[PDB]
Amino acid sequence: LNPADVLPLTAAQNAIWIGHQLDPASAAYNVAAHVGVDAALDADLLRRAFDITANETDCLRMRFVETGSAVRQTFVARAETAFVMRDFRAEPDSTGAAHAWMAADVRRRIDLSSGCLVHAALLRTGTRDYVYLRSHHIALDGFGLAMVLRRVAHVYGALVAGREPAAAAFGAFAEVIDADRAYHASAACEADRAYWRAYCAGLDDVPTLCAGTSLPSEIAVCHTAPVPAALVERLHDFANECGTHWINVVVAAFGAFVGRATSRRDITIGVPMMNRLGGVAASVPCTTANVLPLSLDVRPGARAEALVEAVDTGLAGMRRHQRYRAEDIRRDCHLIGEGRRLTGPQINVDVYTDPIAFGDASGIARVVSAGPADDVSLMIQRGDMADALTIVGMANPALYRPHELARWIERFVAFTTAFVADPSCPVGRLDAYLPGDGVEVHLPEPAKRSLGATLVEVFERRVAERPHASAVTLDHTTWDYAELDARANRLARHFAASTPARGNLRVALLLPRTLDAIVAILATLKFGAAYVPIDPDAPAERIRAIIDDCDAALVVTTVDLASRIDASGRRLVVLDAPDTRAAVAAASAAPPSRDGEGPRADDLAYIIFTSKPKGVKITHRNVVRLFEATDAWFHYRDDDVWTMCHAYVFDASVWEMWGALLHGGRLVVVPPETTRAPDALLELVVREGVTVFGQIPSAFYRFMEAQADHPALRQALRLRYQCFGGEALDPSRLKPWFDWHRDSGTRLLNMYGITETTINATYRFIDERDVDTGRGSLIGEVYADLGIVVLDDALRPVPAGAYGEMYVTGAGLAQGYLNRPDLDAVRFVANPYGPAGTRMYRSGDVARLHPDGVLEYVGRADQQVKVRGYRIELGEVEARLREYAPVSDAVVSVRRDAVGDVQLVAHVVARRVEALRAHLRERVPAYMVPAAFGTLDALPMTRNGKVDRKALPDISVVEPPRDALDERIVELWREQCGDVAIGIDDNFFDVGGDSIKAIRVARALDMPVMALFDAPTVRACADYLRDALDRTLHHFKRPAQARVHMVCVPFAGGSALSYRELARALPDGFACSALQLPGHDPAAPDEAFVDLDTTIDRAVDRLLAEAAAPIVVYGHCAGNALAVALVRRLAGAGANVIGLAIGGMLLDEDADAVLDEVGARSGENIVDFLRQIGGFKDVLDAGTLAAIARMTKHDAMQAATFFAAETRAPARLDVPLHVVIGGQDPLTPDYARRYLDWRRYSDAVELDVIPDGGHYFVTEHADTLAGLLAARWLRQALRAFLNPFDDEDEVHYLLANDLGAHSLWPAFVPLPGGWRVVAGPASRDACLGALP
Ligand SMILES: *P(=O)(O)OCC(C)(C)[C@@H](O)C(=O)NCCC(=O)NCCS
Ligand SMILES: N[C@H](C(=O)O)[C@H](O)Cc1ccc([N+](=O)[O-])cc1
Ligand SMILES: [Cl-]
Repeated sequence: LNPADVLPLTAAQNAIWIGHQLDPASAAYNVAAHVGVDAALDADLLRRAFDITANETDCLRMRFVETGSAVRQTFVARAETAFVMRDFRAEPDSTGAAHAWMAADVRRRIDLSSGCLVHAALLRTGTRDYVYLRSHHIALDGFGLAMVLRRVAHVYGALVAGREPAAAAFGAFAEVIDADRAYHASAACEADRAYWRAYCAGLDDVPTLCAGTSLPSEIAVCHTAPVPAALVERLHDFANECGTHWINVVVAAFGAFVGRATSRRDITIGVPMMNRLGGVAASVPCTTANVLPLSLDVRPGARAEALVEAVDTGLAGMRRHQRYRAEDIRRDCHLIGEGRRLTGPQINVDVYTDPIAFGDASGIARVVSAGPADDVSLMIQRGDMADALTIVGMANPALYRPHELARWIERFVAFTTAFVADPSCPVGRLDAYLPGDGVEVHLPEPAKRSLGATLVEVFERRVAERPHASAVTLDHTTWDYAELDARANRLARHFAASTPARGNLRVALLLPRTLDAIVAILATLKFGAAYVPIDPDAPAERIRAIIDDCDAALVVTTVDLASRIDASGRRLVVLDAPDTRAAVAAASAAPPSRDGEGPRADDLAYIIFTSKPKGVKITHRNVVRLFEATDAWFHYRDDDVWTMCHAYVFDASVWEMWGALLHGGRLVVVPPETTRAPDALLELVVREGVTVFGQIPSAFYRFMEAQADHPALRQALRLRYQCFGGEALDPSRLKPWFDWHRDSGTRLLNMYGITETTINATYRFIDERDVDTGRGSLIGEVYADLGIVVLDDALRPVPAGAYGEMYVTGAGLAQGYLNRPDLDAVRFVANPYGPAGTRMYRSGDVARLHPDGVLEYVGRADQQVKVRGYRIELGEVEARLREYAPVSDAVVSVRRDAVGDVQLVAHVVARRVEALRAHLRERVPAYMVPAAFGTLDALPMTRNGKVDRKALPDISVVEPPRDALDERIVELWREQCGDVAIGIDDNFFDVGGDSIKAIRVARALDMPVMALFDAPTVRACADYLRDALDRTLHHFKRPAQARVHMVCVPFAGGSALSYRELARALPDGFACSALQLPGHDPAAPDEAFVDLDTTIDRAVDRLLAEAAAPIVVYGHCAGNALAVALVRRLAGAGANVIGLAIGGMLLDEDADAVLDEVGARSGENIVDFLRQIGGFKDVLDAGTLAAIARMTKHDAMQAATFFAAETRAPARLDVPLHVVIGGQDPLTPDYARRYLDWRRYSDAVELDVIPDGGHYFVTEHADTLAGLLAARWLRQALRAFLNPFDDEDEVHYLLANDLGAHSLWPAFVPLPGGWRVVAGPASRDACLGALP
């Protein structure tokens, strides 16, 4: 008893239907294709064919209607055909007009209840006639269109010759529906289901070539690249070597290309599967297509032939299970929701290879739009000639500009060409990016300055010169250099009495911070030895272990601290012991150098330990090198006075020590008691007249808090420099500092370093400009004799603006780790960029390389965490919390929730909890918002002065509603989801929310449904309603980091939407709005035009409140009238208008005459002329063209009277004017001299030109325009860093240079110049097992 006349939708239909309702203004789900042929086709018989065939089908006889409260489809008495002929043979570019038409036609939405699914055409050009068909994706997919087109072709061919056409092979779509119902009740569905549930079990944050959230709801922007024959020939060769189709090689390359561009191992490619073979759908035009994940593991170590084989099998498994809807995979895996997705970029394995023959001439079937564009999609396509291939890029026009798309295709073709060169080559040797995309790196150059060889040579140099200059100060006591030198020389003779050992030795120091410790360092260095600091408060196990690890010849301590040392047999020197005190005083004060004994430059100086603990071996050369290479920018003065605020176990102390004593300055030992009390520190620094001052950023924040409460002192300062240490800066917190010392002359010096590169590797001067721009933590540029490269997980350089790990090549590299060669081998590694046997150092710190050459420090990758769905650096979040005014500093930790995965927790310190959340949700995404906070006096200081995250107090369901609005919504979600306790902040799709249930809600709330997908929390739902609620002014983007707000006035006949293509070609430095004149929406034409002064008046009111920045008004064609009238009426309103931009207009000599000319023409005449210069080319129906003609004359009459009224001596409005004319515009002739006629409105006018642009350049050339407008008036996501040197599963070489260093190296990377293989391919543990 099943009927024939009203049928349910298939599972494929039901999904297109939903997508069609999500943006009711969108044509995105239409489909279209054409067939070019060289022949003259009969127009009347061709529509007979379309109309015959359309009735031979079923899906094209359908109209759709809602019921069941689902959606049903009903047949129609007759198949409507919409057929048009258009002859472009009279335009100069006929072929480009035809493609222009087709691109416009496919952008007209279809009313599924209309019942009109067939819009066809015959488009005649000089070479080819194009047979064109569009429809809606619900009734046809790509392969269906081609079926219908082959049938039209057959019917046509018969009709010309008066033959009877052969019977249709088309089956009935009603038994496709039974089959679909059958399958979803079968076992195969529950098999296929669990195949994908497993296959996709891991998928999280699928990669894309651009970071994007919102679901694609718009037609693609295309680019078409021919493939060179040489490459086509090589794919078939490369394919036969691997035993597969050539099309699989291309999938493999494209998959490898995504991985190599994102530097990510987990790649998921969407593949449309035809899903027709094997069943009844083969013969029936319909939509069965399914876009499914292809997961590849793109290892930098993987050979090309291997990935091609992964594709071969992955697709094989896809084709087995392909009947299971990908939309249901996505619902099952909870990948529908906030920015979540199943498939990434797409490519097709189904190419239309069969020429379709209309009469005596064949053509190729080419597809204009198959669906909404998600990230990037490639479509393989053939040519009219045999063995010819072409790529068609298709992208989401919201995320990708047309030149950005062309670039990826250009990059890709070159990558493919390299990919098929050697099947045995690993992809990790291949670069996705082209040379133009890279940034020049600083190559190490020698430093032309010289001080000396060792530290003692250069220090002794300074005692000769100025022996009575002051050296060190502790509390009230001060010593000149000569006394300091003598005291050290005396203690260094005592060392030589107290051990027989000689050579480069190691002397452990357990000491308080006092002058004994300064003397003991110098003594150690004078004696030919290296100092090994230990903190007197260290745990006794660590003292024990350091001493044994360095095999101390001597241990130098005090009477009180000697009790912290075992009786192990080590020799001690106790400085404050009265007998030892005297034994040294009686010693000769002559230098050991006077006897010919001292360190060499390559001998060690100190060994500092990091966190088991690892010791770092530094040389005299390393340290003096630092200062030799920094004199250029830093300019060391002998009258500087430095500050030692940092423990001697931390290499800051080496910097702030030898900064004075190499150069002639006086060092101030700051007791640790006063360093942790920021007020007295400020007392002490001014009192003692300090110049150079080091601090760790978290400490400096506590320091300004003291500068606040004591203005007496802060204006008494005299600092040549203010320096920043081994954390990252958050310049946002520096606002109050420039409010004080902007004119003091004190610079701000930021220095990135790490203990393995000799204290510091980079410098930036922080000025008043870059505090509030917020470009991130900026570490500046590399020291002269160092170098830094930023590399991907394959050890290749990353392009401009991309994450990577920093590798420090240079001469500040430590000799290595103490007794850990295995660390020397995986940390200090062979250097491909540089001289033969040199080596590079893994920082493990993440960085971006910006195109100008500055480095942005992003964070240490060890500590990068992952919350639900997202990887986040804790340092970007700790910054977001310092923006909130009372927040001074903060720290974020992590903990494991209940019986759950992960959550964030923050500890903030005040200056002078729920208000923080509010400010935060307006700032950051919901995923960054810590779970719960805590109030703390200060932050746990670490032994070396950093934030101790291991001591933080541990501070251990979902949040309820707020106002009556919220609960009003919550019960509505239960209506759909049921009685499941939901939280205000919960996600709708995780709590049982269905894809359809979300339309029912956003209906009930009268809100766009895309809003809810992109943000499925009832908080965002409420906040959308109350915080938002006849719109005179249309906003495109109002970003937060916006300097300039561009308000745009449309041309004649245009709406505000004509600036959209500009608004998203404009950098995010700009905010862009357009004012919508009434009656100018061709969709709602039935309101009434208004005059100038009214529009201008109602546009200041909304615009004084809604302006996001200083305004720059843009005008085009007749909009320039309303533009100048705007800047003028703003200027008087007490508004921030800084300028005006004038497109496509020159002032007219006789304004009285244009006004008499315009009033004498019909709008229908004005528009027909604008259409011949290339306007309104996308308007294909007479009804809306009529509407536009009416607007056109209004806008023209209004502009003409305006410029007629105010004459040749206007009211001078006095701003700068940016005049932009297109060089092909017939309405701006003789522009070279005539632009100057705009001087009438102000003194400063400058011209820009777009030579190949015409009058409508604001649309066609928009990219070029934003380039101009930004010149004058003015990202991917965070990935996982998998370092190949740490990759257990790969194979490794162990290398050697001639001078005895060893390095681990991955097999897949080519060998560096000066390095030799000591151990054949093996595992990581094996290779490290082979070092002697
Ligand atoms: P809901 O879970 O159904 O999500 C809405 C959706 C728009 C994401 C979903 O309906 C969908 O993916 N529709 C697209 C259908 C489609 O594009 N078919 C073409 C396959 S070749
Ligand atoms: N190597 C250390 C680390 O590994 O974190 C720091 O980066 C070094 C440092 C340099 C300069 C200053 N300072 O204050 O001038 C403090 C700290
Ligand atoms: Cl290791």
